[PDB]
Amino acid sequence: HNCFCIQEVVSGLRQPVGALHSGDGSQRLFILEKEGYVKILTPEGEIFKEPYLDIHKLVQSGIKGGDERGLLSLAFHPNYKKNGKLYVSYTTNQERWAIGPHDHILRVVEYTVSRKNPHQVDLRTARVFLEVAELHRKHLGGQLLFGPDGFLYIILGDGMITLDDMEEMDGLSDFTGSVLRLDVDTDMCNVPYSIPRSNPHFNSTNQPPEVFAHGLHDPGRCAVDRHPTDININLTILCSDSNGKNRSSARILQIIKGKDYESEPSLLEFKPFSNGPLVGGFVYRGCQSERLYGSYVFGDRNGNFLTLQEKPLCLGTSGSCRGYFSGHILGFGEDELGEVYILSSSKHNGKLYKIVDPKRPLMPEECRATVQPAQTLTSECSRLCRNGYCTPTGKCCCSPGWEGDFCRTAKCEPACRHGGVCVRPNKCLCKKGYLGPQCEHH
Repeated sequence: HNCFCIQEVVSGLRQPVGALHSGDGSQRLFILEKEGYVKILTPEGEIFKEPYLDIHKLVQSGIKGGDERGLLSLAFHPNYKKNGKLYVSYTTNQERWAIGPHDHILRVVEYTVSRKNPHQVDLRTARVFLEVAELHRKHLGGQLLFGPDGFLYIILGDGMITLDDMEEMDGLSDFTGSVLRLDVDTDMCNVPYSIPRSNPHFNSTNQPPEVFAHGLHDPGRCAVDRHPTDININLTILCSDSNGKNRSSARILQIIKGKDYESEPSLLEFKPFSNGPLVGGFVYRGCQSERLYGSYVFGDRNGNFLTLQEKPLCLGTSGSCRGYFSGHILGFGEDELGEVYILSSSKHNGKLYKIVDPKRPLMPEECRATVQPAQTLTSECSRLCRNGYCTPTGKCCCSPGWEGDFCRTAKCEPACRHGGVCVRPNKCLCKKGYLGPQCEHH
């Protein structure tokens, strides 16, 4: 019969959680390691010695078992090629919040690539967007993505947070179990992000404006469809929810183009799975396989695959085109060419497997993309905007006590006198003979 093939691309990874591309012409594959590493895979086939991101000490990763505490997701800005903007979701043990009893906080942070190195990011550019208190080490979610509408979606799990401990607290979270929707493209320096005008709860200040839809418990890696087959819909995220009590179910969320949402869409739930919890899914929109195109592909820990109503995917080890892998499946991946990957470790050594349709060429003629080697940023907010941050749109925002177009001039709120010069915020250089923080005493 007609099966597919898993092909070993590279090995020796430290608990691979997922893989994605940057959407910038270069065909780099960014592999995320649970411990708080991001590693680059060149289209030639190397893993660059130096990691793209090493937020090592910041994250307390999961030791062994049913843990879920490492690095969670990564998303590149749709305009990354011009603004070098990352977004990362991870778990940190390092805060002094006066919340009381809690396990950790789930942080969502943006970053920027170093202007003097396209293959590594500078840790100074870190900007927290969100921090979410957590009580347990399961049902966390964390998956990040950008819709074809340009907004950032954060998919957050249950956290196993009961209604007890919800009220029994000077609150926390209330973003948990929801899909958030954020407009990152802001010109306003008052906030890290803007609320989409079409989000429900845009005004009504009694429900959170960031919450686009709720009802999620333990979501897997959710399948994200950017070309939904239903003309009416323009983005579809479909999640496998573990539900906890093995009552596994699929929840589907449909985003409609140019519609001002009255209230939240319903997380439409159905049960097409016969048994067992899945790691997650992906929608294949690649070039290498004609017949797979469009199929929502879901998989479990052991390596059993489905297609949406569930139709199994055999991986016939026929001839030399294998179908067996080592250990269990941990996450999934995507090419800049649309080709899909599976990641699995044994429990050092982590593997990366590409999916291949044996009925079609390995590297087919119409699938070729002429590679564009990655480049340093050239934007005006780059190499000019000093002292303060630099929005995804290019608007240079100033850290307190700086003003001007590029935060070049320094502010002095008590005002420097006697021919004094304001050099840094409230710092003040006086001409000989004058003393005091504003040169006020002679």
